[PDB]
Amino acid sequence: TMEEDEEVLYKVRAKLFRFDADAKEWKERGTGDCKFLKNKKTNKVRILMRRDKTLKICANHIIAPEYTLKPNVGSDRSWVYACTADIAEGEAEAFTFAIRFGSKENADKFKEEFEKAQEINKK
Amino acid sequence: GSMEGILDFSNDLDIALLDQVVSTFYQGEGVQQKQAQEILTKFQDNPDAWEKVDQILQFSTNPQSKFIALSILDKLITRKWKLLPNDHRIGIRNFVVGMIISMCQDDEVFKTQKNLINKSDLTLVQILKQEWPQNWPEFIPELIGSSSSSVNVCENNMIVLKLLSEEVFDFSAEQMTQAKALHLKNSMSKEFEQIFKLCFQVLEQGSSSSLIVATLESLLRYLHWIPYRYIYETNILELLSTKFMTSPDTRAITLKCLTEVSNLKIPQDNDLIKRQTVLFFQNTLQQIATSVMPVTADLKATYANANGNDQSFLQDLAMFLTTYLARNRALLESDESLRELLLNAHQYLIQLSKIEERELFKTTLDYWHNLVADLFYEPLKKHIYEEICSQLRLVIIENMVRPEEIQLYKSEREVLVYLTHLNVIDTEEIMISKLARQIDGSEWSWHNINTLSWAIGSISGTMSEDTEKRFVVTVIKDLLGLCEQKRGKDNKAVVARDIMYVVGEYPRFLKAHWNFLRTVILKLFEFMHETHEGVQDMACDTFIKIVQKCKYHFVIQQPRESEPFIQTIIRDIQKTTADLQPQQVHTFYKACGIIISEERSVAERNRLLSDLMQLPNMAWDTIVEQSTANPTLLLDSETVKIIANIIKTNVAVCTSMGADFYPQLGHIYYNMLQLYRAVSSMISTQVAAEGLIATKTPKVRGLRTIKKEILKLVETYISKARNLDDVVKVLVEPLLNAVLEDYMNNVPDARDAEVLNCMTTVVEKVGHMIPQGVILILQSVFECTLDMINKDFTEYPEHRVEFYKLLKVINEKSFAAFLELPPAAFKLFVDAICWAFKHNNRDVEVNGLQIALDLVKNIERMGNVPFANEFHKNYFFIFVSETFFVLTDSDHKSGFSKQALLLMKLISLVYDNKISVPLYQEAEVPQGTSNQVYLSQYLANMLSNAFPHLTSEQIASFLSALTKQCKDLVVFKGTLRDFLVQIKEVGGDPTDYLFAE
Amino acid sequence: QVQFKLVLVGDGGTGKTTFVKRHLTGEFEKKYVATLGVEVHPLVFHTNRGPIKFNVWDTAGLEKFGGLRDGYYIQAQCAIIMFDVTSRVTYKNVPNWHRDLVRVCENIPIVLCGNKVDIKDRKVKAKSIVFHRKKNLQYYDISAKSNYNFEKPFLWLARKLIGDPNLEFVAMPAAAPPEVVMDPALAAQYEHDLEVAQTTALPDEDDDL
Ligand SMILES: Cc1ccc(C)c(N2CCN(c3ccc(C(=O)O)cc3NC(=O)c3ccc(Cl)cc3)CC2)c1
Ligand SMILES: Nc1nc2c(ncn2[C@@H]2O[C@H](COP(=O)(O)OP(=O)(O)OP(=O)(O)O)[C@@H](O)[C@H]2O)c(=O)[nH]1
Ligand SMILES: [Br-]
Ligand SMILES: [Cl-]
Ligand SMILES: [Mg+2]
Ligand code: NA
Repeated sequence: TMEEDEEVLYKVRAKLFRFDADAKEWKERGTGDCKFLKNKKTNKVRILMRRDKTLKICANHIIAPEYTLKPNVGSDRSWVYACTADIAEGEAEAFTFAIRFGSKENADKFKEEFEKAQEINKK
Repeated sequence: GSMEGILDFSNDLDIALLDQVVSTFYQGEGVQQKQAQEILTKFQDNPDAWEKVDQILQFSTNPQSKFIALSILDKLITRKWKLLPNDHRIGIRNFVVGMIISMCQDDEVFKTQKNLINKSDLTLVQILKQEWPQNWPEFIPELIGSSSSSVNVCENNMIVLKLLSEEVFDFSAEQMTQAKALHLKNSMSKEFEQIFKLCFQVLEQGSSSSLIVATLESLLRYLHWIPYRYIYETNILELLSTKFMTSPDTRAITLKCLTEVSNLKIPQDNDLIKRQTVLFFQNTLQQIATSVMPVTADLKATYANANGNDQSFLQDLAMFLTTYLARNRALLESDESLRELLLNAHQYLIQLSKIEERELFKTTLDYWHNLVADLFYEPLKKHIYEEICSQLRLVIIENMVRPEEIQLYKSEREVLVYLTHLNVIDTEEIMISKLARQIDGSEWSWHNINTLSWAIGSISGTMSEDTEKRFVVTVIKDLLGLCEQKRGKDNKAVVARDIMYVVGEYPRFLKAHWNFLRTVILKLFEFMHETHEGVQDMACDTFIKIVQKCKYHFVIQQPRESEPFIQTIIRDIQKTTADLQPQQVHTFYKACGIIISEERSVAERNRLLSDLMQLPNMAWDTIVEQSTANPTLLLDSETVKIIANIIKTNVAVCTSMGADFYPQLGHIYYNMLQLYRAVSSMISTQVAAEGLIATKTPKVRGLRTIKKEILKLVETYISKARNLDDVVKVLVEPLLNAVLEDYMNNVPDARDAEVLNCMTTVVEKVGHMIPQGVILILQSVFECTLDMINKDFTEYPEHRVEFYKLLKVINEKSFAAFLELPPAAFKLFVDAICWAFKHNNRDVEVNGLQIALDLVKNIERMGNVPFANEFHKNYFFIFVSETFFVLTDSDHKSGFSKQALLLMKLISLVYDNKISVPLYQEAEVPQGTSNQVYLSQYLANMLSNAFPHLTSEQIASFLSALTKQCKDLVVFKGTLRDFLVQIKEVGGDPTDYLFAE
Repeated sequence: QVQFKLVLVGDGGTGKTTFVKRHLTGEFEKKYVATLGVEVHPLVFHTNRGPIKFNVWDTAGLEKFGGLRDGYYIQAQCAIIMFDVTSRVTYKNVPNWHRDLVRVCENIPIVLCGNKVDIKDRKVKAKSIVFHRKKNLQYYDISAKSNYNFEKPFLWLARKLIGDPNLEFVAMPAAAPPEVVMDPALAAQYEHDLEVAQTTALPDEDDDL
């Protein structure tokens, strides 16, 4: 699986979307456990998200210090952020992601943990 | 690209180019594969492509190319065959027969090209459907003759006969006229004696297993229609049940044959036939026990290991045993020499019932349901099956599913209830011993304690009250001990849930024992403070389930109590519900509403309803003060959630109290309709400032939720109201004032389809008493909603559905509202009905056809007056042609029955002379001419333009049959389906429309 | 690589393309764009016995867009027949799809799938669905929209095609993702695309997730 070298800092159930330019619409990429994984060699924290049942990777990227969690106009329980290098589908791509949670609390806890992971990645 | 060259027909066909395109399609990838695909599609769809088929079959070396060529031929044979001169039909027939015989004579091709041979055979069968036997009387004799010349040809001839039998008997209902299907069935029936002789010879003469399998495959098809004597008066039953069960190549197909033998129509009063029915079963089970597996075999393990075809074989055995025993077990029950056979067959079913395979379990469970229902009612049978029933009790208890899986739980419960009636002591011993295995830890697991709890719950009501009392006490005691034993709230919560589940399924025990019932409710109140996931949900679900069954016990003063327990529940409601999520609080208030509805003294019921609604009413009063003082306070997202949850609490109590809820609705009604208006202002205001995107914001979805819950509250009350005079005098005028203009004057994206749903309930319940109200509803919602939904089939799906539900009830209850429409608006009503017909959304289509039917009936009721005569002149032919459009275009098959009914009603109006004026305009036909004669002419002309490949004879015969059959819906429907077959081909026989059973 | 041709057949609008797309990209397509003939897509699952690839031939259900019809079934190693539990006609046509399919593919594992079980008003009730029994088809209730049993058809087929009853889907390996860099030249560009995405509403804001 390539997850044995990492500690789990935060786990929360979420749905992930990617923005398509072509069609002006959000597209689901997956639903499942979103995990913050701290590499025990580098102390680098990534997001790793797997789909329910298939366990296929829908998000795999460093929680970059330069990323900013923005509100979506339609939701009080989602964040949108640009990601420069996601390797879920294999080859490093830029995406505009949105991640939605079960509740406003889970969204706010996610943001708190994501800033904590940004501070760990700055060192 | 180079491939597009095959599409240029001005040049001769480059076969080698076709073979490359076909290879690129089947064997290529991505972009190249997609282009070949588009090219092959256009080649195949070229109406002259069939001319190239003979060339491709002779000179192509790509089997896939020839397969595609035979599809092109099939499209010609099934659609345009009768255009061809007789010499060309015999040409095509001869090259297809020649290619089949040629491929069968070459051993290598016969072995490796099975795809192309089977496709060729299917192509031949399409020719037989056109030509045989009227233009090919010797087909069957020649096929039989050609069969003795070669094992390969004989085997392939069995494939042709199987496909012919499928096409004529299994798949004809849909694809052929009644007259053509009867002709082909009688033709096959007349020549069957010869076909059977050949099949029986092959089966006796044996040797080639591939030939034997193909012969049994054709027999399986023959068994759908042939008379019983071909099976019972020949040696074939012995061969199927002995020889063909021993070899594994033939065993799969033979078991399927013997299952269809078990379904033959057979004389009931004949002892020889009975003995033959017994003997073939005896033989089959003996061959199973000696060649495959004994009665003791672990089929659960075999099926799980899934070696070779074992899974298919075990499925087919379950199908054979269940089919045979459901019909024939009474043949085995009286004769003591047949007892071992009857119980062996059932022991195999017990073993099949342990297999971990949902769909197989369901198949066996339907048989067990049949059996244990028979043992419940049939005298002297239960004692035969005692040991079978004992094993089945364990199988059903170990497989019980949650009641959420409604069909499977229902079936399992019914079997377990019958088995409990047959031996209650055995059922109890198994359940108590399975419980002991949870406590000692040997079978302990969350799934196992849940399964056992569902099983214990399923049999509530089957024991005597005394036996039930001792059993229920023993089970709760054991689960309490089990709960205390376990460590970690994960395990404790699972057992607590199961205690809650069981107690909720035993209301008779609770009703007899007030102290216990009180303790249970107080314990559920304790669990409403546990945040461990699932516990609060289950405490609330269990509370309302116990209240539904035991409510009377909450509303009376129990001896040794100061007050009815409902007063105690209401007093403490703030404290009880403090840690629940909003939807759990709403279930709690719904449950209290069920109890309060038991109180039939008006004054005491109203006082309870008042006390129950105290906390929401005080939150409401404080919000109305602030909200009326300052409209800005409503912008706060926290205030919007409080308001929605008050309204939702009112909806929940009104759901359970219905008519009794009126005094509470009276307390809030006028301020609630002022809040609806204020919230509407804020949504309008926000869409103006922020654009359509505002409708997606949490703030606006929060405000819309208040509007939707208000409409839901009013809809809920009015749907259950008893005093309709107060609905009309107090509720309706203010409701229409608050909602109708607000709906009409909002942009489409801000209109709530719930307004339409609420208005539907208002017209349903009191439409007759508010004729001016119905007019106002139509003026407000009709043109603006129609303009939202008449651009495409997809936009505003909720508005679409609720719109045709509203027109349907207005057309039933207040048809006068449509008489008060100006002509232009009545025209938009007809347009809207016809628009509904063309929908694929089945909710809309079905309402569309019903409104049209009810509208015609409303017009017929008016008798002979200007409005009815003008309706027919303006709209009769619009409804006739619109109904024919959706019948014939093949995109509206779901509505066939209601299209037929509407068309029959329209044809019947003219055939009876129930229309008073000429349907034709002056100087268009001789002035004396009856509407019957003009309807004939208009339809013949309309069908001729829409279907120009039909003859005048076909169309006139169809219309003749149709008008004669317009009082007989099932026969009329048959005539319509005959027409739908004939429009798909050229040269349909016009005498088909004379078909009489 | 280890690959199997899978044909997906059934009436128009039953969810064939939507189900496949959900498996390829994770997305739920709400719009109905009728398939023209066939759409071919490779689909890979990671199992405890290594990767399995399905060459998925997603065929047209509408007669008018049927293209090559049974020509799509040649050399299929497995199949899914799809109907819509909200549409009775789609279950009535299951024996027609099964007939056309087995005449070309005589000995293949086939799953029968009743899609759209997420919809409240179900028209094809559990008790009516028995066609699979005598034809030895696996049957699953599915929803491409809720993902109810959405892995089950492929898990069953993979167990049949590999001949391992205990085959499981497993977590695909997850490589360490690369470092951020980021470009001052694309800075203004990122702001633009983020602006449009923030102001377009996420779909289905009433769902549990
Ligand atoms: C841990 C837990 C979870 C859920 C519930 C409903 C409970 N209960 C605790 C209160 N209960 C009893 C406690 C003690 C005693 C006693 O024998 O002294 C008896 C009961 N209840 C019963 O025996 C009983 C038995 C059957 C029924 Cl339908 C209702 C109550 C049974 C119900 C306990
Ligand atoms: N409610 C619901 N709708 C679904 C589900 N799966 C698909 N749909 C919808 O069904 C419609 C038709 O889906 P398609 O996948 O295009 O249907 P298809 O069977 O591929 O159609 P053809 O290519 O014409 O044969 C779309 O609007 C889908 O969003 C489901 O599980 N639930
Ligand atoms: Br059946
Ligand atoms: Cl009672
Ligand atoms: Mg499609
Ligand atoms: Na467990």
